[PDB]
Amino acid sequence: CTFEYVSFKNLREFVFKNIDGYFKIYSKHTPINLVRDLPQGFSALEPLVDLPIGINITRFQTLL
Amino acid sequence: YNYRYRKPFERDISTEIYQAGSKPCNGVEGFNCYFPLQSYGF
Ligand SMILES: *[C@@H]1O[C@H](CO)[C@@H](O[C@@H]2O[C@H](CO)[C@@H](O)[C@H](O)[C@H]2NC(C)=O)[C@H](O)[C@H]1NC(C)=O
Repeated sequence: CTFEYVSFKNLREFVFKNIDGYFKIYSKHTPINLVRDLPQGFSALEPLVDLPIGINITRFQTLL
Repeated sequence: YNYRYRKPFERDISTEIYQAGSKPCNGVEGFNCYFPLQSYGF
């Protein structure tokens, strides 16, 4: 509780990784014209944030 | 006695007992079941 912070066509992609108590987030937002699957193609995610959480993670869940 | 102690830059404030042996201690203090924070005695 030591930390707090504030700041189908819409495909949003993210990467979440934890290293040395930092939580690193990368992202990419794009239009698509497809439904069942991720489009066959390429672009790179770019860094959003690098948060000093100091906390252990082994499980996660998504909020609808 | 206010100051207390038990990956890099980890912090771990969990209050669960040392299960210091095969016993499932269930929070009960006793032999092989010990409170997880010591203290200094300055
Ligand atoms: C991070 O959390 C995991 C549990 O989700 C910890 O892994 C357990 O560590 C204990 C240490 O006595 C082992 O008995 C368990 O078998 C481990 N469980 C699993 C699923 O691996 C891990 O030690 C935690 N790390 C920190 C630094 O808190």
